[PDB]
Amino acid sequence: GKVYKKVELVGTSEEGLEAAIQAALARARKTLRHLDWFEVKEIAGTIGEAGVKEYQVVLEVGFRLEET
Amino acid sequence: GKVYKKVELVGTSEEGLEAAIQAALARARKTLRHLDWFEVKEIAGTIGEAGVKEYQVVLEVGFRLEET
Amino acid sequence: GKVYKKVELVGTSEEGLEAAIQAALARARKTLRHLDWFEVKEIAGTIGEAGVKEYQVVLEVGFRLEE
Amino acid sequence: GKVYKKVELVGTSEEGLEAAIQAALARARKTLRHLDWFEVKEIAGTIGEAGVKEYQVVLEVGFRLEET
Amino acid sequence: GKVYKKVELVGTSEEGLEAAIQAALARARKTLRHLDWFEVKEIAGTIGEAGVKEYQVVLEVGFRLEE
Amino acid sequence: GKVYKKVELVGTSEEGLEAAIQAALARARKTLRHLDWFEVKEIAGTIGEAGVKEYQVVLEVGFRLEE
Amino acid sequence: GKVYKKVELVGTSEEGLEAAIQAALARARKTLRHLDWFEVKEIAGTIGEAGVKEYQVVLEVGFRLEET
Amino acid sequence: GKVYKKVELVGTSEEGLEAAIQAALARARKTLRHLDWFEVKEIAGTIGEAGVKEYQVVLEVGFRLEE
Amino acid sequence: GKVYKKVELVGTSEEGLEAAIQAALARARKTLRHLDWFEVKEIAGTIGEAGVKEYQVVLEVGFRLEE
Amino acid sequence: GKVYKKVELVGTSEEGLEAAIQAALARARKTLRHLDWFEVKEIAGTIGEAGVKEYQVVLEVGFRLEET
Amino acid sequence: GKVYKKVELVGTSEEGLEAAIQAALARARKTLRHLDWFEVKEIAGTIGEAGVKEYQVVLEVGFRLEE
Amino acid sequence: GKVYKKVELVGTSEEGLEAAIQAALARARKTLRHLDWFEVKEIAGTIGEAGVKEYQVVLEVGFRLEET
Ligand SMILES: CC(C)(COP(=O)(O)OP(=O)(O)OC[C@H]1O[C@@H](n2cnc3c(N)ncnc32)[C@H](O)[C@@H]1OP(=O)(O)O)[C@@H](O)C(=O)NCCC(=O)NCCS
Ligand SMILES: CC(C)(COP(=O)(O)OP(=O)(O)OC[C@H]1O[C@@H](n2cnc3c(N)ncnc32)[C@H](O)[C@@H]1OP(=O)(O)O)[C@@H](O)C(=O)NCCC(=O)NCCS
Ligand SMILES: CC(C)(COP(=O)(O)OP(=O)(O)OC[C@H]1O[C@@H](n2cnc3c(N)ncnc32)[C@H](O)[C@@H]1OP(=O)(O)O)[C@@H](O)C(=O)NCCC(=O)NCCS
Ligand SMILES: CC(C)(COP(=O)(O)OP(=O)(O)OC[C@H]1O[C@@H](n2cnc3c(N)ncnc32)[C@H](O)[C@@H]1OP(=O)(O)O)[C@@H](O)C(=O)NCCC(=O)NCCS
Ligand SMILES: CC(C)(COP(=O)(O)OP(=O)(O)OC[C@H]1O[C@@H](n2cnc3c(N)ncnc32)[C@H](O)[C@@H]1OP(=O)(O)O)[C@@H](O)C(=O)NCCC(=O)NCCS
Ligand SMILES: CC(C)(COP(=O)(O)OP(=O)(O)OC[C@H]1O[C@@H](n2cnc3c(N)ncnc32)[C@H](O)[C@@H]1OP(=O)(O)O)[C@@H](O)C(=O)NCCC(=O)NCCS
Ligand SMILES: CC(C)(COP(=O)(O)OP(=O)(O)OC[C@H]1O[C@@H](n2cnc3c(N)ncnc32)[C@H](O)[C@@H]1OP(=O)(O)O)[C@@H](O)C(=O)NCCC(=O)NCCS
Ligand SMILES: CC(C)(COP(=O)(O)OP(=O)(O)OC[C@H]1O[C@@H](n2cnc3c(N)ncnc32)[C@H](O)[C@@H]1OP(=O)(O)O)[C@@H](O)C(=O)NCCC(=O)NCCS
Ligand SMILES: CC(C)(COP(=O)(O)OP(=O)(O)OC[C@H]1O[C@@H](n2cnc3c(N)ncnc32)[C@H](O)[C@@H]1OP(=O)(O)O)[C@@H](O)C(=O)NCCC(=O)NCCS
Ligand SMILES: CC(C)(COP(=O)(O)OP(=O)(O)OC[C@H]1O[C@@H](n2cnc3c(N)ncnc32)[C@H](O)[C@@H]1OP(=O)(O)O)[C@@H](O)C(=O)NCCC(=O)NCCS
Ligand SMILES: CC(C)(COP(=O)(O)OP(=O)(O)OC[C@H]1O[C@@H](n2cnc3c(N)ncnc32)[C@H](O)[C@@H]1OP(=O)(O)O)[C@@H](O)C(=O)NCCC(=O)NCCS
Ligand SMILES: CC(C)(COP(=O)(O)OP(=O)(O)OC[C@H]1O[C@@H](n2cnc3c(N)ncnc32)[C@H](O)[C@@H]1OP(=O)(O)O)[C@@H](O)C(=O)NCCC(=O)NCCS
Ligand SMILES: Cc1cc2nc3c(=O)[nH]c(=O)nc-3n(C[C@H](O)[C@H](O)[C@H](O)COP(=O)(O)O)c2cc1C
Ligand SMILES: Cc1cc2nc3c(=O)[nH]c(=O)nc-3n(C[C@H](O)[C@H](O)[C@H](O)COP(=O)(O)O)c2cc1C
Ligand SMILES: [Cl-]
Ligand SMILES: [Cl-]
Repeated sequence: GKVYKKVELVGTSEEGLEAAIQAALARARKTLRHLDWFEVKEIAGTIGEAGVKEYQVVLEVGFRLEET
Repeated sequence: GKVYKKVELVGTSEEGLEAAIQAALARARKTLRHLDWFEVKEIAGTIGEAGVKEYQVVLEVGFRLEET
Repeated sequence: GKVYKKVELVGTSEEGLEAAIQAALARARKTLRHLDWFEVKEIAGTIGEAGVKEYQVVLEVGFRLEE
Repeated sequence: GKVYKKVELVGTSEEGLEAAIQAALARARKTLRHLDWFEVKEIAGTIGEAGVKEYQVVLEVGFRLEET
Repeated sequence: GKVYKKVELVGTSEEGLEAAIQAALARARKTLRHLDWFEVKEIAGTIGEAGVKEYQVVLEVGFRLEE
Repeated sequence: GKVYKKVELVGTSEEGLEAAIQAALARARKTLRHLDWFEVKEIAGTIGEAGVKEYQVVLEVGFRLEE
Repeated sequence: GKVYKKVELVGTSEEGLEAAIQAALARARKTLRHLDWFEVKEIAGTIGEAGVKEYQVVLEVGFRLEET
Repeated sequence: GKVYKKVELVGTSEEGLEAAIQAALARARKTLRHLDWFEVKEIAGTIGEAGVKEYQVVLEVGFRLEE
Repeated sequence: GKVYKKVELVGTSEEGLEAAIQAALARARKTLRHLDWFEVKEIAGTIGEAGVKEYQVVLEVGFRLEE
Repeated sequence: GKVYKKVELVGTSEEGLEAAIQAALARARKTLRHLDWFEVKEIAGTIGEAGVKEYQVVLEVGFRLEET
Repeated sequence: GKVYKKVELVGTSEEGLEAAIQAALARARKTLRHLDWFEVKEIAGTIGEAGVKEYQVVLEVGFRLEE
Repeated sequence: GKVYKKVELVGTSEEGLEAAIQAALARARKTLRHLDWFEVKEIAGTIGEAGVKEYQVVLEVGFRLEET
């Protein structure tokens, strides 16, 4: 009778992969409660002159639905 | 003309798989209208002393979007 | 040696998953011989006012071909 | 960095595949802002007396999340 | 209690993707009854001098089994 | 810090799917400690005169490794 | 224009993989006309005292449908 | 003992899917010889104010290697 | 009732694919009992001056767990 | 016939992804010999108040079997 | 440090699977240097009156890029 | 419209995952123009006495084709 929902977010960062994920979670945190877990679905990114411009990490974020 | 949306839910139950799915659908039903179909994506669970503690079924629920 | 064929069937039931599979196999059994094994490919279903209306299980049924 | 969300929509149309996609995006457009890209996940459809009755295209639509 | 079968067909057409699907369905329609839905599994094709010679769409066609 | 191992087991049962999963876990539990979670990878089975003879559920069982 | 059907067969042989495929095709050609191509989907087998007992190759066989 | 190569190209077009595929093949055709077949791997696109801005079709193009 | 385990092995051989599989099964046979079936998951290999140096077949081997 | 075995491990770490992998491999190396290569299968993690609590990386580790 | 490229080839042969792979590698080795490994992605073929006419093996060939 | 090509590279590095990606892009950048995006397909590596010897990241690099 616990139900969870998963939403698909993409985090981005110039710094690295961890930072990309943290960006997604940090935005999730602002409006969604009872965030429990995340799964990484894809890693992609953009390229510029210095190599990687932006890391982009597609993740599913699971959280418990409040009842009623 | 019709457009549907799919949301990803995870039902849980100590009783069985069917019970887990029904849990997800019961919760969806409280706030969503025109639920039409579901697809099971993963079946997993936690383990305790008596075996399966919790069945967890990841499912996509599809429903028809109302008009604007 | 022997050759098998696999057919793709979808069983449905209001009772449960097992009942869905059994319904597919009970229909296969009516016309096909030497049914050996099955594989579940998808589980889906329809929704009504009581929750699950119909469980739908898509399976591949393997059977030995007669020469 | 920026964060994006992906939602899973299913467009339908009697005309063709392109019209199915457009139907989804047209409905997205009514309530969502900063729609950026889409990915097609499945193509399916229903069958009637004249062949295809309805094309159905399951797509993920990605859009930029606004701040705060 | 209803059971469906799925058959795997490949439609081809020089015109386009829709026309390839319709071709598969038209041929199905000739001999099969209670065709309900289809799923597209692959899109491929052959190449000639003017580009696409033939669109080829692999689809699964599902239909209700009589009894 | 903590490291887990996953092992791939196949439970079987004539009764149903739940009973199959439990059979795997029950056998795991006899020799392995700190069983935490499982994932179902495939569902298959054998066919006899009465329909399903045996349900077979392939699962991955994860458990915490001791030091 | 032309429409093909794919059927899923499993060829078996104690000799090897090629022989398993050939067994499937040989049986196909006994009742099916206009066999064009095949795809290998899985390779499996049984084990005995001398190693492999039986190679089993699951293949899709494609053939051109005739007109009524 | 013929050998083929596959290259992965992405065609784009504002008009439709077919047009996107044709655009990739038209470019292929300029520099590559013995183009035989293609496979569509993904369909995606960009969104603008009028809906689809750009259809993008990722496809593998196969062609026979000369000696 | 019965429970099986699957272990993931990689056979190698310079001779061919069959020989690669057999090498994995011959080694399994040394220490494991009640080997029943195998599934090939990947086929890969290394390249040398004469072409294929080593065929590598990744397979899951299934066997019945004793009481 | 060299023969290799693959075992499926999950590494975890609060630091990052690299640290999670290294944890799995450090534990592997304590009891297993001739560790050759690894493949990452999934990246997931748990969420806490500061974002990522735990990175979890599922990997397959391949090693050469001795002989017996 | 090192960077590799993978190209996708399709070998064909009337003889067997092994000969199909060897053909792709033999052609690779004429123009490409530092060929290291290969992965088989698909196995297919064409059918004629004696059964298999042509085995076709899709493989990725990996090789180390020079300076 | 425009046409892009994707090429499949494998970047390696002893330092980490990011470094591996950057190595691939740095080598692409030497000879290819209009590099736009990348997709990570696999993460693997080799194992030595100190854990990870080499991180290996298989990625697809997309770039816009010039006009001929
Ligand atoms: C938070 C959440 C789980 C709560 O779900 P919930 O219990 O159903 O609450 P909701 O607000 O979604 O209620 C459903 C809404 O859709 C409407 N709705 C229900 N059926 C509908 C239908 N078929 N067609 C159109 N709208 C429908 C309901 O009327 C309700 O809207 P209302 O409040 O204006 O009346 C859900 O809204 C959610 O997951 N939001 C997205 C989270 C997210 O991704 N945020 C970004 C994080 S960075
Ligand atoms: C637009 C959107 C991105 C904004 O995300 P957001 O910043 O999280 O804003 P939301 O409206 O979803 O806010 C989260 C809501 O869920 C509630 N909520 C948060 N955690 C919850 C939980 N665990 N359980 C239940 N409810 C929860 C919040 O209270 C809030 O609802 P409230 O305003 O009634 O209090 C998001 O709402 C969304 O993606 N909507 C769906 C878009 C869509 O697919 N529309 C159809 C297009 S055709
Ligand atoms: C019901 C639903 C389909 C209706 O979709 P909708 O027509 O877009 O209605 P929404 O409420 O989602 O409208 C979009 C919202 O996102 C906001 N928004 C639009 N674009 C945005 C963007 N780029 N960034 C942030 N917010 C945005 C809109 O302002 C609007 O919120 P507002 O009313 O506060 O102004 C959708 O809200 C939904 O699927 N909800 C989740 C259902 C769910 O999972 N419930 C739990 C069931 S167990
Ligand atoms: C129409 C259909 C669903 C009906 O299925 P059904 O009830 O089993 O009817 P079938 O004709 O297939 O009956 C089984 C046949 O196989 C035979 N058979 C049964 N087991 C067998 C075995 N193990 N080995 C060989 N033959 C066997 C039966 O004897 C029977 O043949 P018979 O009437 O000559 O005695 C099924 O025949 C079908 O899906 N056909 C293909 C449809 C298709 O794809 N057409 C092209 C559309 S474009
Ligand atoms: C050969 C084949 C392509 C021809 O297809 P076809 O043009 O549709 O011809 P069919 O004989 O299958 O005709 C369809 C049959 O199903 C029946 N049928 C149609 N719809 C049905 C439905 N909804 N429910 C039950 N039966 C149905 C038709 O009445 C017809 O049977 P009938 O002649 O007794 O009236 C197809 O039968 C086939 O692929 N057979 C299997 C080939 C195979 O795998 N053989 C083994 C090789 S090793
Ligand atoms: C043969 C096999 C199926 C028997 O499994 P089993 O019934 O659990 O018997 P095991 O010997 O593995 O017993 C479990 C061991 O793990 C230990 N163990 C249990 N839980 C543990 C934990 N969480 N952390 C660390 N160790 C644990 C037990 O103490 C026992 O070890 P011990 O005998 O040193 O005390 C199993 O050992 C196996 O599949 N082996 C690998 C086969 C293989 O791949 N060989 C190569 C073929 S080429
Ligand atoms: C039972 C079965 C394995 C027997 O296969 P088989 O040995 O090839 O025998 P078939 O009856 O299929 O013979 C092939 C038929 O297709 C026809 N056929 C062969 N090549 C054809 C072609 N290229 N185009 C159209 N028809 C063709 C043959 O003429 C023959 O039909 P006919 O007897 O009317 O002349 C096969 O028919 C089958 O799998 N049927 C479907 C089983 C099923 O799903 N039943 C439903 C279970 S609930
Ligand atoms: C056409 C094609 C199949 C011919 O392949 P080929 O027979 O090997 O011919 P190539 O020109 O590629 O020869 C290999 C080149 O790589 C070089 N090379 C070989 N090994 C190398 C290595 N390990 N590291 C770096 N370069 C190497 C060779 O020196 C040669 O270059 P060079 O002529 O400057 O000395 C191949 O070049 C190709 O598929 N090109 C891309 C097609 C394409 O996608 N075009 C866009 C269509 S829209
Ligand atoms: C740069 C690139 C996009 C340009 O593609 P293009 O427009 O086709 O230009 P190409 O040089 O490849 O032209 C095709 C070549 O293949 C030859 N060719 C065409 N068809 C052929 C066939 N069927 N068999 C053998 N060769 C063929 C052409 O003759 C031409 O070679 P030539 O100039 O010696 O006459 C393409 O060459 C490419 O993607 N190269 C690889 C990029 C790469 O991965 N580099 C490493 C980065 S780390
Ligand atoms: C190291 C390893 C490759 C050696 O495999 P091996 O050559 O088969 O050696 P094993 O010890 O496993 O021998 C097989 C065992 O299973 C038993 N056995 C064989 N068949 C069996 C069966 N069908 N049912 C139950 N037990 C069986 C054998 O009796 C033997 O145990 P015993 O020594 O008590 O008699 C293997 O044990 C292994 O991969 N271990 C796990 C490594 C691992 O993941 N460690 C954690 C790293 S972090
Ligand atoms: C329990 C377990 C996690 C403990 O792993 P561990 O810490 O590595 O302990 P192990 O017993 O496997 O130790 C590794 C063994 O492999 C041997 N070994 C190490 N590298 C080897 C190699 N490359 N080749 C052959 N043998 C090797 C070691 O010498 C040791 O055997 P030994 O005690 O006879 O000297 C592991 O053994 C396991 O997962 N067992 C299988 C559990 C299982 O599936 N049981 C059935 C449940 S129903
Ligand atoms: C050998 C190889 C690795 C060397 O890669 P490289 O270091 O980039 O060398 P390239 O020839 O590809 O150099 C890039 C070329 O593309 C051109 N180019 C770069 N960006 C481009 C763009 N955006 N649009 C069009 N052309 C472009 C460059 O100008 C250069 O061509 P040029 O020498 O005529 O000026 C690469 O060419 C390759 O893998 N070739 C294919 C190998 C193959 O499959 N052969 C068949 C084996 S059976
Ligand atoms: C992409 C998609 C997938 C569907 N999958 C199923 C299915 O799994 N099983 C089923 O019975 N119906 C399925 N349907 C049909 C729907 O459940 C439903 O009957 C149909 O969309 C009509 O919806 P509406 O009456 O609300 O307009 C699917 C429909 C779509 C659009
Ligand atoms: C991503 C990738 C995948 C590889 N897969 C295999 C494998 O399938 N089997 C194998 O024996 N070697 C495999 N290798 C190892 C390489 O082929 C080779 O042994 C190693 O990269 C040394 O090459 P180098 O000397 O050119 O640097 C793989 C290497 C990489 C980079
Ligand atoms: Cl959502
Ligand atoms: Cl290339």
